[PDB]
Amino acid sequence: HKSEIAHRFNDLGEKHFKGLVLVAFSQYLQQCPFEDHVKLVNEVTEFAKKCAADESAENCDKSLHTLFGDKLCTVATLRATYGELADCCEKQEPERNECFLTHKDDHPNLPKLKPEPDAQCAAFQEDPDKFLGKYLYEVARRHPYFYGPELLFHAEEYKADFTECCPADDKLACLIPKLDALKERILLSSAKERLKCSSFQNFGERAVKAWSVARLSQKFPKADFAEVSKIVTDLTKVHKECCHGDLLECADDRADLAKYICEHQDSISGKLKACCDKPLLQKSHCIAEVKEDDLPSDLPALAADFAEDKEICKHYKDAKDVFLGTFLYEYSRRHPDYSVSLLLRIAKTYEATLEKCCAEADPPACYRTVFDQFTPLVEEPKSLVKKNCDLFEEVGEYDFQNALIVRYTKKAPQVSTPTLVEIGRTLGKVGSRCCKLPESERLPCSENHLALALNRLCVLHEKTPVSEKITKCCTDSLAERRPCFSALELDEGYVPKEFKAETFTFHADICTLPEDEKQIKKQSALAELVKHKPKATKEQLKTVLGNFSAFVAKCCGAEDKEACFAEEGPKLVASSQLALA
Ligand SMILES: CCc1cccc2c3c([nH]c12)[C@@](CC)(CC(=O)O)OCC3
Ligand SMILES: CCc1cccc2c3c([nH]c12)[C@@](CC)(CC(=O)O)OCC3
Ligand SMILES: CCc1cccc2c3c([nH]c12)[C@](CC)(CC(=O)O)OCC3
Ligand SMILES: CCc1cccc2c3c([nH]c12)[C@](CC)(CC(=O)O)OCC3
Repeated sequence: HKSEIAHRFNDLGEKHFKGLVLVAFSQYLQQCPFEDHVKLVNEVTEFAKKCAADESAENCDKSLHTLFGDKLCTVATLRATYGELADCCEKQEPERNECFLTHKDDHPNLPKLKPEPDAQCAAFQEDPDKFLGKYLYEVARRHPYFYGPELLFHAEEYKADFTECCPADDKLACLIPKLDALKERILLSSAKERLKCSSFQNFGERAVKAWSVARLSQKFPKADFAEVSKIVTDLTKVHKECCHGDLLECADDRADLAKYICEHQDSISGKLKACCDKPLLQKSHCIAEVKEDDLPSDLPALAADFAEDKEICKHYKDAKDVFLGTFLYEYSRRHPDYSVSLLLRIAKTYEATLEKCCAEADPPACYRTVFDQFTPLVEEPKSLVKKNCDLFEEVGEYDFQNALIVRYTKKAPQVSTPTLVEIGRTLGKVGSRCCKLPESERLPCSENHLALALNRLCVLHEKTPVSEKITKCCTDSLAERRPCFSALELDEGYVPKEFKAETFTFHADICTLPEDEKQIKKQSALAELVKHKPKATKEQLKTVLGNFSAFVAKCCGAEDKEACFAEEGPKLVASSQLALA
């Protein structure tokens, strides 16, 4: 286009344009205040309007990365606050943008955002545009790979909560359960999209395509191969652009894809009808989270073409990607009861069987039993989901999380206590989400969400690497991640952590904390116990943590809380060392 910025301005409209630009700037430089960003946004928008008037004007010819990057480099106190990004500003495009992306920050470690119901309603009423603008800023700078359009969607849910609850009788009780519900949903979108960006970064575009072929085929089993090809291609392009900070390009293609899917919903899925009767952002989001379609009656038998056919080696050798693509498509349609990564593991085994069999003297007799190689791949995760859900049903979320914190601290004791506690808690929430579902949905839910949690762990590991075992699981294979982490056991080389009694010391401040924040503190001690006594059994550790919980309960219920913690605390810390031998 003659002017790219004018094009995107005209298409998306001013409101979305300004939103997406705000988000973009908030993601790249997370430390600058909100009012500085507002000024950058306004300056870029004014330029787009000026360009939209006369597209042949000076500088309107420039690309989006040129104009956006130029703008980023004008920021006050750039070299001081972001030395790393200021190094990029000397470079030209496309080198500069690639430098910007390289030096983004997954753990900015900003202050936690408390929902302050009284004061936020006041700020909402006085200036809603500023208030909702601030929400975009605050979420974007804490989640640097969030997809712009999807954040704009969740901003409308946020606004809708504050219109409903601020005029109402009780401000907190209306708003708090809605805001925590919106948090959960926002965190899930973020986790999914970060996995897609992580898949590009670590494994490449081919990996994103294959994941997407598997998932879309499951969701849209009645869509023909060429239809799924079209959608995955466009979707992969959306992902690539949103992950590489091309937010205006991302919003446009994402909107076109939603439009396309809804134009052709009769040849894609019958579950899209309600999603397609919605406004722009609502529609895109609904499609992305649409339930799987019912299995077609006429799904083909696969043994003939993929196991029994006599010229598979020739067909495979002619074009591997097309042949395996076709296999993955067909096998994924008929298996909505498998996880995405299981399907990719099965495809990898299919490939491996043909690589082996087609080198042997009589290939067809070798590859005749190829589908039977899948049996042990299917039963391994089916057992672990049944085992863990049985455990979760028996003991509940808190004890299940503790079981996993012990499990993972033994695997990787070099990881920081906060990270181990975070990952064990997140992994435990998969039990509460998935084990309650119908049993045919348990496996996919579980493994699909474990992947999100493990990718979080892997991203944290890129920042602060501590363990070669984690690096191998994170970097070797996307499909093998969850099995790789499961296969890890206690490393027999790890030196048990130096005993500091201060680590296991509690005080009366714990008593006034919320129940979640109490658990976290106990769970942190649990991790530290494992670090000091790595060979202690899970039953020993559970028993000792029970003694910690009882101690905290009695002293928080005492007349003189601090005298109780001081007297009873050292006794418990000393005896607990002996109980963990
Ligand atoms: C005002 C409090 C609030 C309300 C609603 C949603 C959220 C989300 C968050 N806080 C919310 C956070 C931070 C911005 C939570 C986090 O990252 O821990 O990440 C987005 C969803
Ligand atoms: C149908 C199978 C298939 C086909 C083409 C490319 C890939 C890649 C993969 N599978 C492919 C994987 C998983 C997504 C393999 C892996 O990491 O184990 O990541 C690399 C590209
Ligand atoms: C166009 C709608 C859409 C269609 C089909 C699959 C997806 C997926 C997504 N959108 C999809 C998302 C969200 C779950 C990314 C996004 O937020 O845009 O991530 C992967 C799967
Ligand atoms: C190479 C990565 C790849 C992996 C798994 C399946 C597919 C499919 C494709 N690529 C795949 C294509 C092949 C035409 C789209 C494309 O890349 O042009 O269509 C859907 C099936």
